[PDB]
Amino acid sequence: YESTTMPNQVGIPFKALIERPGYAGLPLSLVVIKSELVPSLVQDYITCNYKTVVPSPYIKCCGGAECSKNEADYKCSVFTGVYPFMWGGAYCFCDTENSQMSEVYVTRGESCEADAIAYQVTASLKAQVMISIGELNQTVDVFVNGDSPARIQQSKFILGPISSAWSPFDKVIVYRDEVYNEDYAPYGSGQAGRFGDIQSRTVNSTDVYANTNLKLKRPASGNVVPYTQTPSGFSYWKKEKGVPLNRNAPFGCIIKVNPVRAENCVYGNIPISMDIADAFTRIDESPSVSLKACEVQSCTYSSDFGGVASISYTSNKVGKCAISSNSATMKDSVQDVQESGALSLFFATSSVEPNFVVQVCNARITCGKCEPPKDIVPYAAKNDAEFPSISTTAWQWLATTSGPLTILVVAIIVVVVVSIVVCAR
Amino acid sequence: YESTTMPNQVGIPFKALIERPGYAGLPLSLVVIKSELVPSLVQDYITCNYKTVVPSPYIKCCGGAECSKNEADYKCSVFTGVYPFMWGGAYCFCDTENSQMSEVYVTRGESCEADAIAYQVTASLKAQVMISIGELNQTVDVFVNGDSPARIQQSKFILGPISSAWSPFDKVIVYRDEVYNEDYAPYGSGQAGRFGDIQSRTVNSTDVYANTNLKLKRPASGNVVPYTQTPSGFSYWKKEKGVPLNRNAPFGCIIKVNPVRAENCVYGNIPISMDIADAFTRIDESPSVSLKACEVQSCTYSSDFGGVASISYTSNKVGKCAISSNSATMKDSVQDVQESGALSLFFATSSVEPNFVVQVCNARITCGKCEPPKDIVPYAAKNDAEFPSISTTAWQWLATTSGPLTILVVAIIVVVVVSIVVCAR
Repeated sequence: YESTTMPNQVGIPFKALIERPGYAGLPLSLVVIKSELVPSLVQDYITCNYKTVVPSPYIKCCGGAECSKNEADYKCSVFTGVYPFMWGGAYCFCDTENSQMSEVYVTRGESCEADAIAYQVTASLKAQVMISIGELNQTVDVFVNGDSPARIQQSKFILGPISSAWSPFDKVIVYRDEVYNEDYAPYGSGQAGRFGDIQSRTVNSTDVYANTNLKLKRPASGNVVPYTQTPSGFSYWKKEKGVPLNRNAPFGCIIKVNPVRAENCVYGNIPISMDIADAFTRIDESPSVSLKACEVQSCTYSSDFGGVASISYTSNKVGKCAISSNSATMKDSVQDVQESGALSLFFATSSVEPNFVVQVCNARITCGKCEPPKDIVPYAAKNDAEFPSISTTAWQWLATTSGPLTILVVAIIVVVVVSIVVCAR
Repeated sequence: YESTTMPNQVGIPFKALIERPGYAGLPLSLVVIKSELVPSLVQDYITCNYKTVVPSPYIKCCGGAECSKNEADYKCSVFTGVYPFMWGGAYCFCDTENSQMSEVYVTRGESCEADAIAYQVTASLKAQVMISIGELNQTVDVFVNGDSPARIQQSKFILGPISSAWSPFDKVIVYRDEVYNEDYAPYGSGQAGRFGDIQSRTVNSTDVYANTNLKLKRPASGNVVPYTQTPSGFSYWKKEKGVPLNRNAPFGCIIKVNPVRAENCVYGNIPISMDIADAFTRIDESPSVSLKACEVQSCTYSSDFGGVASISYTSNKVGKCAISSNSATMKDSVQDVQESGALSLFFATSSVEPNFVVQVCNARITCGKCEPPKDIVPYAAKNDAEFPSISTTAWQWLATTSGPLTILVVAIIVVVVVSIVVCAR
């Protein structure tokens, strides 16, 4: 009826036949190009550079009062008795009792584009599985959250859920220069010593709670105002950034800035179930097969590339099987099996599972034969290897263990016979 | 300097005046008007009921054919046997091969009032504390998550981070009829049930992911569409409705649908900090006061009734004190304290706690001394008493302890003296 389990390993082709036993000529081959973690996020806050503007002095003649102008953030000091010799910038009768209301306020800049936006993510899961029925070749982007029915030629497929070990998208900070992996503490901006120095709740909000330092002083000379002014808090963090969000998470996950998602993430197993029409008329042709052989060539060390085996056989009929299965990996899944069919074929599981039981229909054999030698005489035997595998020499060396055990049976007997005499009376 | 943990109880007057060493006036009285859970949600989908569309069946003479437009949600049935002879609407050359192509599809109309939005929430808790510096009476919306400094009326406040935070919200579907607590798994449509089967994310496009059922079957008569439809899981459930999240909520929380907040949620403790700096004259140059005593009027069983108590003391000098304590039931906190004797005042004892700690300036005591007997014992009092308190009944029970102690001292004697005889030799 249904139901196989492929692991989530990308670019390796898996073959499923299932509806009921027997062979089909068109079977389902499916490959995963990539898993894709895509955000579903809450914007915690936005922070950005701000334009703090310090107006030059406004004077109020012969005794002022404090600021009762307001804005998004304001600081205000009232100096009294100012302009003691003046410069003719008094603009008053008074000079002995004038007041200067000095003022400063914050305004929010135009650098609030994404420089920087704090997100709490939990990711939603998206696949790019490539489906090949052997007559329509398409890949389709589709969500894997629970049950997901998809129909191609009115044969049912259900893409099941992927078991994610972890996702790279957490508390992260995004500048527009580059996604960056960096945690924050909530409501941590508007303060010094912690990330940010300005908090704005949404991008449209024209008012901000900002923290900046300014030192205003009174004039005391024939020139006109002393003040020292330090750069903005946000401007200090602009330089710092974070550390890149492009190499975080172990087990794949390449996070690329512009799609805002993480490609080629290998995690867990994907159950898949399908009801697919492969009857047709059964048999769908099953050639009986003879003279089954395994040639292994092209043996050169490495394992980050695929297997290269050649399988020789001879057949007594032409027909189509769906081979191979999962006990090995074929290039072709819709495959014409003919008389005298020697086939060099490509594999891709021969390093997760170096053993492979290659079938051509019903008939089958076991390979490989190429594995690192070390004895130093060549020795290669699968599926268990003694480290120098199963060989004469290994057996011979192992024979040590046997020695105490054999003598042990004799030892008991000699002890016993003497005891029988004592007991007898 | 600062810093207490108050419980969040609506309407309780909490008195903090912990400030630097030296007498520090102008106390903080703070009442909590409401806590306001301000949501921090991600929208999972938008769902509303739908407008089903038939574009009129298009009929084909001399052999039929199937549909060859398709839509996200579509149905196609080819009726056969339709019009067995030209019946008066056959519209056809052939009557042995008269077939009708029928098609139907659902679109979205957005046909709803505000029913319904599906959100994953965890809400953040924000307070609406009402704060009185004994100089002004004012309220402000301020976060109690994270450190949040603010200076209001020339006195510093920090509403600190939360001791613990909670919302009864989860996966919720907020109808305009009443918020209802419902579980669901998004992107899981496939079937005619499931809450929120219609999922729509583009509000600029008619696409919806849904699963629906439509029954269209070949009629044999010249009367032609059977048209019976068991609808979507959202629509099917819309008559049935969910159950309120508004009928139940541990620890306050009155949950309002349209603004999306939960008011007066007494969950957790709110840590508070103030540095008050307003002076006045510090020290406050207080009247010193002696003989503090408590009269307690009106005492029976547990009630929510207000306190009528009087304190007798003697005072010397006139000045302004900051009262009280850390826990008290007086409504005063700005009080001009003058020469006095018995001074009757109103309290909220048995409406904050049965214990009440009264201060007048530097001197304080803890009162009262009521607790009615219920065994029934003759005298019942608090607050370190055994609970029946020291009574005859208490004295007959204490006498337990007496029994072993007499016999043990007399037992030691008998044993130890007999041993001394034997030992002498």
